[PDB]
Amino acid sequence: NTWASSNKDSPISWFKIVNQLFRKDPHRDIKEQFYELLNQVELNGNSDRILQGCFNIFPYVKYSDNGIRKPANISDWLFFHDLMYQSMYAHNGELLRYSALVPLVFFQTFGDIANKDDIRMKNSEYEQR
Amino acid sequence: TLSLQLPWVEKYRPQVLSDIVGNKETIDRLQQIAKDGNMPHMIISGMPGIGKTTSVHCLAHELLGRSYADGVLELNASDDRGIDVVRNQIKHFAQKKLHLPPGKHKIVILDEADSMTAGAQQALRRTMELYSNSTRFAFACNQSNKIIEPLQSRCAILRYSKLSDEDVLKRLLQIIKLEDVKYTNDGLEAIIFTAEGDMRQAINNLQSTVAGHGLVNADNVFKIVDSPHPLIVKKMLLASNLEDSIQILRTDLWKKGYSSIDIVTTSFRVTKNLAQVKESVRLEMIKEIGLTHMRILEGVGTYLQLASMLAKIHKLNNK
Amino acid sequence: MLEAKFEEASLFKRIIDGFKDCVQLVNFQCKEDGIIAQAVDDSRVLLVSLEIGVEAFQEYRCDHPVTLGMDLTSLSKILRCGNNTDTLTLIADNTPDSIILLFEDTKKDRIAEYSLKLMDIDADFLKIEELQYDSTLSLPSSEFSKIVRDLSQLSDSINIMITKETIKFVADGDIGSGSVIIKPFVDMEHPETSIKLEMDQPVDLTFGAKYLLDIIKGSSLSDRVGIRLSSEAPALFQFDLKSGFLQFFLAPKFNDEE
Amino acid sequence: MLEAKFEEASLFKRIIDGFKDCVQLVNFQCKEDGIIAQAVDDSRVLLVSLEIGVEAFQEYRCDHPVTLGMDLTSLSKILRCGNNTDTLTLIADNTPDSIILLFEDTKKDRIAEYSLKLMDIDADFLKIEELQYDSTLSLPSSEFSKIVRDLSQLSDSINIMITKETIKFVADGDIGSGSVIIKPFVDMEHPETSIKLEMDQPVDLTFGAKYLLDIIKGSSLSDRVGIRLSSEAPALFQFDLKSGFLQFFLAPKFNDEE
Amino acid sequence: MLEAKFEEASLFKRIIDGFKDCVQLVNFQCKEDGIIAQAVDDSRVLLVSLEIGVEAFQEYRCDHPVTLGMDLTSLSKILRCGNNTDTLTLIADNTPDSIILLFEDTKKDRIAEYSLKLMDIDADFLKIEELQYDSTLSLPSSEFSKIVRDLSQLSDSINIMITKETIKFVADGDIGSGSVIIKPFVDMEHPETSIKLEMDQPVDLTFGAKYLLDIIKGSSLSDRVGIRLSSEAPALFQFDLKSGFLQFFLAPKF
DNA sequence: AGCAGCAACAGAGAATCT
DNA sequence: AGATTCTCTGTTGCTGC
Ligand SMILES: Nc1ncnc2c1ncn2[C@@H]1O[C@H](COP(=O)(O)OP(=O)(O)OP(O)(O)=S)[C@@H](O)[C@H]1O
Ligand SMILES: [Mg+2]
Repeated sequence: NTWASSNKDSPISWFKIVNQLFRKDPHRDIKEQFYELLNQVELNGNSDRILQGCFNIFPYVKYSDNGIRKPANISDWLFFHDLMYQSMYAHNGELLRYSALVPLVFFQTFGDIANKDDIRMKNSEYEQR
Repeated sequence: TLSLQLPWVEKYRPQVLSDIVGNKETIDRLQQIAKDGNMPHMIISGMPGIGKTTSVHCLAHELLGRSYADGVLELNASDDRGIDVVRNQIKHFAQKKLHLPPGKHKIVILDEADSMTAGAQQALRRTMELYSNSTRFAFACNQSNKIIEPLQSRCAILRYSKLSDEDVLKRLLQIIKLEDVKYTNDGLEAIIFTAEGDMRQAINNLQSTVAGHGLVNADNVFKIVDSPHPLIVKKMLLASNLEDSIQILRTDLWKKGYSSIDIVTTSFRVTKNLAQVKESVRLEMIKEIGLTHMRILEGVGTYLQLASMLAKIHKLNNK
Repeated sequence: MLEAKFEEASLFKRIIDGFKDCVQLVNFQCKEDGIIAQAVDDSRVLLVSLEIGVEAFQEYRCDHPVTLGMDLTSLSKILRCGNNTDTLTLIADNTPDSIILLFEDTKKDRIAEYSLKLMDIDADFLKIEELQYDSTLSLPSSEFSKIVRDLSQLSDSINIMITKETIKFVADGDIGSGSVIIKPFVDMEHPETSIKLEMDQPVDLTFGAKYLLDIIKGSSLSDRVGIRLSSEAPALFQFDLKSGFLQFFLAPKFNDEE
Repeated sequence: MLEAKFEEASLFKRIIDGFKDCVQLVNFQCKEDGIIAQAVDDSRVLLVSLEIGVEAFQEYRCDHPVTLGMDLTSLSKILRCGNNTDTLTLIADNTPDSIILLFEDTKKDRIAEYSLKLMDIDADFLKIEELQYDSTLSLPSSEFSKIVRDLSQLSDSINIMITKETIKFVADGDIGSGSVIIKPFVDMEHPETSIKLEMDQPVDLTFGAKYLLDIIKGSSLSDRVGIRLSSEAPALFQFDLKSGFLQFFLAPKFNDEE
Repeated sequence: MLEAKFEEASLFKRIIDGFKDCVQLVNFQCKEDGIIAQAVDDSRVLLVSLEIGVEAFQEYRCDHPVTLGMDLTSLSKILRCGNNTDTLTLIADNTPDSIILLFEDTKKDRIAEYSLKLMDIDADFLKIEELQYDSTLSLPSSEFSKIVRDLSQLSDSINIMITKETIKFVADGDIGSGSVIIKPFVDMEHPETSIKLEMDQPVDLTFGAKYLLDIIKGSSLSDRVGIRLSSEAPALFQFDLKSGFLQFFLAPKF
């Protein structure tokens, strides 16, 4: 069991951040959890990989479902992220600050107390590419 | 004119650890370290202008005495700090023989450690590990996350925080007493308000106001050093009626020469860091502030786009 | 203390040229009978060992041995001030933090003096030389350099094979194979061109071409090179000096070992 | 079979230096009257054509022509073992998978032998040389090299213009323009420095400077260079050998064509 | 107009070799008493100043001064056609858009002619040379080059210190420190090897090694180099030509 | 789907030594 | 005068932002 030095100097594996984005703690303020997650997503600098992780995980996550609209609202964000990511190669990277907001929409929409188990993930996109 | 005088930030730069009005805990820690010796590897992180470089400089000076010239190796971001430099010069300095007191060690100060490349940072690990009995490393950075975890594992971590109102007020009062300047309470209050925990910026604004008007008054400070940019943006976004926000944007920001890019970007920051409203409405406001940004980055940056962004934010806040 | 004056700075410069590139740290030790120096590369397949007797110097004084380690690169950087004809004096106290190199021209005129920072290296000189080697051979060093330079182009491994009255160097790689075969012979018209060979047992060893290339540099110190091979130990390539020698011990490749 | 022995490995090395860089694959063919070789660059604007008669060799035997293709780079990599004074023998059977280069010193001593892997190339030798060219001129090759080296700096195109008793090389680009004008002349004090010109029709062609730069290498094979130009075909730059020649045919730029 | 013919293209090529690398733009001006040229590097710590009198040329004609600026890199690119022994003629009209370099061999044979595009530079020649310097010294330029080449390896700063009858060059950096001490002396066996020194006041200045390295190039123009130092101004390193000189003024490190 | 900053490797030119 | 070695410059590739 070695992890103390990691907590001391290492960040949050993007996978751990994805599993944390689908978890809500019932004992903490939702706003404090949101700012803690925002800081973790910003410190990682790899918002794209976190979002791709969220995209692969969301169909397998338990989320109180009314008509699966939550997925429809998230397709519009994901489309907003793809436009932003295309614009990063055309324009000086001022737009990079908004990239951390798209992963946090998953915490708002799909974050549930039911999601206690870590879902492992893979990279279907590199294989598909 | 023939020559200039030294600025008050450099002239009154602290040379002893007692003159630092920063974080008391870390300051007393470094003072006791310099008193006893055995300085370990350290990484000091924080925000610009809070006493990080001055702190490590004072520590090295007090710890080395007269041997500061031949026992301290200073490397800033202005010098090459790549893999070749770490391989040759840093290793030659760490391997250099030097007769020091039985409580001191050679210090390698690396300013702006968050800018060193990954190769140099990786090579520095064994460099600081094999010569940890005659050479010590002190990093000074603004983002501790930019330094690799193996390097952080071999050193202490000192996180410097913002300077409270009392500390900056005390330092400014000391500077005024040492300089015999005419001031007033509201002027110092406005200076500290425009400083935002930045001691260097506070002293710079004080010196500029003194050299421009002579009397440190809130009117002079506000006419020379415009009010904080983020506060007017926050007051504009937190407006309850559309006409008030529009008038604020027109008079305070647009009629004073603030570019639309600065307005929208400052706007994004204010929102991200907002705490008055809920999370969902904040995310919707950030979303709207984004479309206006995309349109302004495409060259469509005008007052109409910001007005439409404010209208959409108010419509979101309109339940 | 260290006090060694070379007649010509050139000799020391060529000696250091030999350690150059293939090693980073060198450990020198001066004593009553001269100066020795050893350097081992990072992979530990090559040892460079020097010995300069008292007679190689114009002036040498030692009443107290001194051991000093230094970065080879730093030393060579400073080793191009000798004008070759300049006089060079190495100087150091009994507990040095530096080594002083003093170059002076005959007349009082120009004096270039350097103070090189030393490195602390755990004193641990190796004594890996053998009593007898399977085979021993010497030949002109320029010839050995050509042989190495030829074959090097073909492979990263050059094999040396010795049988009665036959020495054969071989390289075999992608573009093909090559070989250089030489035979022992005494040239009275000038014996510095002869090729001697004493074989007690046939040998067949492989060396990493990159290392043999480092070794050939010794040609600049001696007309001939001695090569001693054994199946029990690193091979020895030796370049004699007037009162001294520069030796390179190279471990044979096991199958993949430089 | 192929069996060609060059007196000096140097001649072959300089010949290959000519194909070097500007072409990747070369197709050789030995036969009863000698050896020929052709190589065309990828863009097909340059053809390098060689002919070495039987008399250029110290020993040549051919009872059965052999065609063999190879990578130029691989060949040159191996072509620095000739010591220049070494003897070189090219050897190959009638259905080769390789070409053997055998370098030997006068005495039995060093024998460097290479076995180069061959490439299969569809035999298709071109015969694009013309009966008559619009204009013909020869001048010292070192002079031609200087002319090319001058102008090259100014543009990627160098124009050659010929009128009665006048040869003019011109380059014009960003930094400005340059020109070198030479006139025919017979120097009896040594005719290898003369500049001959036979013009049947004025010519004016443009060539890509990068190619002329490849061509000037032939200076190392001959004192003079012959240049034959036509508005109907690639220009011919020729470097004579003792019994043989190295020829470079270069297509003029159409407006943009090397 | 500009009409200056050099006997040997080599002289001009070596002169330009001196401006080479350390400066990008050079401003030439021909006039009745010769040609002058000035170039300042971007950081403004080095000024390269040339003067070639009428007598240095085989033929010189000037009835109307012409000032012309150009990119040195472009100039040197063209300055390797002189065969050294070729004759070189610089030519330009009174309101030039270009400068013509004409290289010709003795015989009518080969004529290489270039037309270099000019740059417009605000004419502003500096006149920073001093009446008296604290100290003045001359020594063989090859010796000065060696001194600079030695020390350069040790540091980016080389200090020159002068006291009565003593000149000392010093460098001190990471690997250690070095120094070269020379003393004034008259060699009658050939005075071009002597080392003269006239000291009115001891001096001690530091210069950036990268710049001294640029300056040593002048060795190719003269056997000796004159060095004039002052605590009040840029140091002057001078290489004399037959009728002329190439000067390098270098600001000491603060 | 630029740039840049980089760093490393290869080639060419110049200088020194035999 | 020729050959070899070393140094400098340019180009290409890889990594990071
Ligand atoms: N605690 C302090 N007490 C007194 N003066 C201070 C203090 N902190 C900063 N200053 C002043 O600010 C100047 C600059 O401080 P620095 O230590 O360079 O700032 P910093 O905290 O290192 O942030 P950087 O350098 O932008 S990353 C000093 O020379 C002082 O004049
Ligand atoms: Mg700082």
